[PDB]
Amino acid sequence: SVKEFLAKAKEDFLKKWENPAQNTAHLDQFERIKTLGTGSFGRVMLVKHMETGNHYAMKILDKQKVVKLKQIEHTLNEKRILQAVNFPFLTKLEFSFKDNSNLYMVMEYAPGGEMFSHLRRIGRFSEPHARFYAAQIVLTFEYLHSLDLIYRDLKPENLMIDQQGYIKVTDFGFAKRVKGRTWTLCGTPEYLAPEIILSKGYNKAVDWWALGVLIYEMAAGYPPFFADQPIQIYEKIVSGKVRFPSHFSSDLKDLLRNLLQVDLTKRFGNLKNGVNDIKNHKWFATTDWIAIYQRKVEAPFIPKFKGPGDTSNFDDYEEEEIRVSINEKCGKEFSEF
Amino acid sequence: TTYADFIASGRTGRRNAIHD
Ligand SMILES: NC[C@H](c1ccc(Cl)cc1)c1ccc(-c2cn[nH]c2)cc1
Repeated sequence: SVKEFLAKAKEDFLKKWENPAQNTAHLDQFERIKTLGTGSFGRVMLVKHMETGNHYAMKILDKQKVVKLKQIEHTLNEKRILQAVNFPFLTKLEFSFKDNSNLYMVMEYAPGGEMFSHLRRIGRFSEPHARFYAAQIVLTFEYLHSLDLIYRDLKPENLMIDQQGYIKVTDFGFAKRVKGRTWTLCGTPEYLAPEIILSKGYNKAVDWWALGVLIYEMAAGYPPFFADQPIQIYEKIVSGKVRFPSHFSSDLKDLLRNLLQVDLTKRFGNLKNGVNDIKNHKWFATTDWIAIYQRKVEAPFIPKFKGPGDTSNFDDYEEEEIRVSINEKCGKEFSEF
Repeated sequence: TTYADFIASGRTGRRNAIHD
């Protein structure tokens, strides 16, 4: 029973939600190996835990840059949620800690790289390939939403492939525990629901809209709404029109029409029957949900393996120092981290 | 083609989140 697993999962989560783990390691316990990605307020590094020899992905956030970007509360959300959750297609938060300058989150390393990289290179995924990944997202959102969490940044850029070819959802910077509506304008332009663009209060339904975009982009090789500037994209998204490539199966077109539905009363995942409208759709008819959760079904693609700390499925970035100030920055702001 | 228009666009690289 899905219901029973979820009840037990919510009991596990709440215990960790109400008493979050804190200061479970230190920088000097890790050997830093390579930058796997870098961006605005933080980067992600492959590191080695010296006491075990285990490889992890370590996300480093500059506290002062997080403050400048008004991402304090969102960053505390990220860490508080990641330490509390537990699901096969989520990247496990193994350790967290902070120093004078930085915040650190140590997660399980996914050596297969970003879905983004593989989707772009290959051009597009076949419907079975796309369906395999989509099922894992469907279950992850079912899990997350049952815990009153909204994810709010689904895209190929945020989905990692593991050694076995299964997904890990990463990047919880915008994840929030909310019962009811919330109003923050966040996410990625191509993936935003009409609600968000039109400054409405919105709910978890925006995650199921984002699923529609992902599936389309996986199967087409490009998103349903694109343009050179964000404003042009938002105009397309609010218009209520979408073209499907001629190669899209009848079932695929129908799943997407119901996912990319501007009308909340008709959007799949947001109806009386919840996520089962999606799980019971014809496109998923071949999907064995329990087998997917048990990671027993064979991946349509398994990444090139070349050792425990192979970074060859990731791009190269300039290595920049991890500098630790002699003065504590933003102590009050990040006290609970 | 739609593929060619996408590949010629400026949004085929990693896309940034929006904010304030
Ligand atoms: N958006 C994913 C983030 C990243 C990728 C690329 C760039 Cl340029 C910046 C940020 C990332 C998040 C998590 C991991 C990871 C890999 N294994 N475990 C976590 C890698 C990259």
